[PDB]
Amino acid sequence: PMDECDAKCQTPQGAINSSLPFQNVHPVTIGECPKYVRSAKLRMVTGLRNIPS
Amino acid sequence: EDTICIGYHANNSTDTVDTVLEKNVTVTHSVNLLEDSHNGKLCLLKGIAPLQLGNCSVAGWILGNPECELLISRESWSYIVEKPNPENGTCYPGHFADYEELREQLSS
Amino acid sequence: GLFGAIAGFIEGGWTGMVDGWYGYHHQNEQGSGYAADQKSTQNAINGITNKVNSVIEKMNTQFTAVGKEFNKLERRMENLNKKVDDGFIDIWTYNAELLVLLENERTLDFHDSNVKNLYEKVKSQLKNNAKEIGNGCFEFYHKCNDECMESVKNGTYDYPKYSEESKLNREKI
Amino acid sequence: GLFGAIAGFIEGGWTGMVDGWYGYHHQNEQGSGYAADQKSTQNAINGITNKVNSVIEKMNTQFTAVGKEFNKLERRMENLNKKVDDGFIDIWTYNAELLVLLENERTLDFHDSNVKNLYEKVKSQLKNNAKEIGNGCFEFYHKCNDECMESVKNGTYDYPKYSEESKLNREKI
Amino acid sequence: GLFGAIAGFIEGGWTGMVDGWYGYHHQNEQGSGYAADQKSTQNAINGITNKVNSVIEKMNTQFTAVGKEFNKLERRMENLNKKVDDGFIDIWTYNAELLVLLENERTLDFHDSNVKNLYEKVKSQLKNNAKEIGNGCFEFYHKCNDECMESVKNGTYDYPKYSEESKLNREKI
Ligand SMILES: *[C@@H]1O[C@H](CO)[C@@H](O[C@@H]2O[C@H](CO)[C@@H](O[C@@H]3O[C@H](CO)[C@@H](O)[C@H](O)[C@@H]3O)[C@H](O)[C@H]2NC(C)=O)[C@H](O)[C@H]1NC(C)=O
Ligand SMILES: *[C@@H]1O[C@H](CO)[C@@H](O[C@@H]2O[C@H](CO)[C@@H](O)[C@H](O)[C@H]2NC(C)=O)[C@H](O)[C@H]1NC(C)=O
Ligand SMILES: *[C@@H]1O[C@H](CO)[C@@H](O[C@@H]2O[C@H](CO)[C@@H](O)[C@H](O)[C@H]2NC(C)=O)[C@H](O)[C@H]1NC(C)=O
Repeated sequence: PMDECDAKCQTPQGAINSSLPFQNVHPVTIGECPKYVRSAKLRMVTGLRNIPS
Repeated sequence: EDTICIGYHANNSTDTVDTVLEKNVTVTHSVNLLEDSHNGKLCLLKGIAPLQLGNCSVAGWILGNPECELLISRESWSYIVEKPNPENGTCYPGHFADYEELREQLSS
Repeated sequence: GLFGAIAGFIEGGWTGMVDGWYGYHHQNEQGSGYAADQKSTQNAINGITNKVNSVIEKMNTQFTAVGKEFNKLERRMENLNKKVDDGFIDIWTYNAELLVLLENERTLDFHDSNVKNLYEKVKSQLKNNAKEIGNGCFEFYHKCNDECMESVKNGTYDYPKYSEESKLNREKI
Repeated sequence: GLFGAIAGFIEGGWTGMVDGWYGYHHQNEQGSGYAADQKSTQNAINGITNKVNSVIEKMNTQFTAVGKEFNKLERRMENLNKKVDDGFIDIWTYNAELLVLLENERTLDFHDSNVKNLYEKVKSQLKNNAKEIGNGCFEFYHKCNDECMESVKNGTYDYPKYSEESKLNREKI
Repeated sequence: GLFGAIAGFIEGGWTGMVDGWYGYHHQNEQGSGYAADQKSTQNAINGITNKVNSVIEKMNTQFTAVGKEFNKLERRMENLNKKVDDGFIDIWTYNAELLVLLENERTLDFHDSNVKNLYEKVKSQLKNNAKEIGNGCFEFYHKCNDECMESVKNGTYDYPKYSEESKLNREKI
């Protein structure tokens, strides 16, 4: 369905939030889009190894 | 007696990150770099709205097929929207020459 | 880990310290408590922040339409396009994942750094006026009221003010 | 090297130690011998293994026919294909070689880490019951039969059991 | 920094020392002066040199004409070419900048390493014959004329030759 929302990256299934560098939604896009990658998880640690007890 | 110790923060976070040497390393803080959600909507790009063809292909829309919304109102667009198998194209059969090019150039 | 402080001689973390990443636990009669060292914690937040904002904000992306549609006598072109798309996807996938791995390791090593450097900072202030008990902990020979603790925290400690009492209590040990 | 243990104060390696990467050499009357510390060695094997399997297993490659053949009025296309192929080859060559370099440095630094951290592990158990002789070696003040050595190896050492004898032997030194 | 020597316990640098990156300042009666440790400085110059020459010399580039010109019924081709060019430019921009960042951090950490390792080299030679005054500085208990200083510099120091005088001067301290 077409909608009045605004975005900078569009893909068949639905628009994308283009702030992060990488995506895995759909390869064929239109816009100022993140790069498509065959990745399930790209998570970066900002804290430290959590060792409670 | 008196004591001074030095240590480091910890919390209940279960965020795991992969590392060169070790995998599933639970960490206190993390940040995602990988967008993996779409809003299931054809939003408009950089302020300009797409061109809706509804039931027609580009051929039908531009040839003036009798069943297509000609959308005289539309004076600009960012991209064009068809369906997988549009219903109303070249209503009188025949070959549309250099069709991919024209689709490309009318895209925006 | 790489410096032997986090998961090293300091076996674990302090769930009670919410003031920041790096900090102190004291035990003067007056009572206990946790504190954070805002200098090192703040420098670490600025550094890591700059790292993440450097992996994100560095991605320039022009306005681009990835899709190209070809007919049945343009298979060479279609496979060329496919070859471009797939090539870039391979590159970015590989480099992205290895980047995340390597820099995660680097981050953990950087925290381990900050903690070890902090331990050494405290040690270089207490040479003979304390002993290395257990791990990430020093026991004083002279009693160190809140004032003295908060002195170790802000760097200023004043060693010769407490050197004598220490010289006494240490001999019999 | 980067931590001053391998090629640093520990001048060389032990060709006689086959049990693993990291280990011990003891000299109690009963006799000498080499052993390996399987904890640190095993953690290093797991880490390095995961690294290599991370540089290899991360290479997704679709089914691809690199070759394209063109006629004599398709030189623009032929040079475009050539441009794609050559571009990817440049990328992968450069990134691959620098990756190998940087990660080799990182690996050597990681071993240097493990050894230094191990040395410190032993040092923190023997504070006054031994002195730092030569390099990567401690001399005891109390005699330490096999049982005691094997105690230092598995972490448990029991310091106050040997503190008195040490306190004697150390004074005249 | 990452090892707590540069910008760490050693607050700053020596503008008067031009002989190299790493060096010494002595204060024996005969007089003062600055010197450089050419072993570590030279190893650092070789390493960094090799790094830079590895980021530059590793860039193979075939002979290539980036430009392609198309007519008005070749917009698909023109946008494909545009897509190739823009893709490579994105890749090289991102990877280039992050490479410069990461390896700059690595270089600074490498210098911090060399200085800390040098400090420790001196410390392990002077165990009880000197104390850790201030920062990046040792005060002797026995007086050490130029010859002795130049001995610490080239590694050979001869400890038991000065152990007695030190044993005297240290007791009252
Ligand atoms: C726009 O698209 C619609 C939907 O395809 C077109 O209407 C459809 O036209 C087909 C003929 O190609 C009709 O199918 C035929 O129906 C007869 C009975 O009427 C049947 O005996 C034939 O075997 C065949 O199945 C279909 O019923 C018809 N659907 C509707 C809802 O009218 C329409 O013609 C297109 N408009 C233009 C301008 O091309
Ligand atoms: C688009 O993505 C950005 C980044 O992924 C989102 O910003 C995040 O917002 C949450 C909650 O506000 C924070 O916890 C994160 O730290 C933010 N990330 C960054 C990098 O700043 C943003 O909210 C997203 N926008 C939408 C509409 O979903
Ligand atoms: C596009 O064409 C389809 C025909 O397939 C239209 O669907 C019909 O809609 C009417 C009422 O909206 C229904 O009574 C019919 O049963 C539908 N036909 C089928 C085959 O399901 C659809 O309405 C058209 N959309 C637009 C915007 O014109």
